[PDB]
Amino acid sequence: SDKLKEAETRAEFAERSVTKLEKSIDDLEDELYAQKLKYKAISEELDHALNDMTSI
Amino acid sequence: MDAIKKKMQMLKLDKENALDRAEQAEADKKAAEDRSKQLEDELVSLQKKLKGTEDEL
Repeated sequence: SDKLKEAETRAEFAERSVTKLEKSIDDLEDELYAQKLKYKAISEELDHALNDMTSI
Repeated sequence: MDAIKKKMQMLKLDKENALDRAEQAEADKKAAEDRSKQLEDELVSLQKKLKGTEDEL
């Protein structure tokens, strides 16, 4: 019974670690996706300005 | 950037505007050489009339 309690404690520790890392990954994931959205926006717009060079 | 778009627009359009005022001025200049041409034609015809006047006299 004592060994079962120790193993259960360690398993619960690991599982809480799992959940916390998953939440951190979620936050990072959202930030990276928004970053790339605005990156592609600014890149397209620099290209549009270059198109302006073509129109000139 | 959108700001860049507007910048090139105002600058290029003012450039075309200035060139176009240049050519409208040049059109007025052309009409001015025209007026000068008719005035010189009238002056030469008047000189011919005066010389014929003196000869008739």
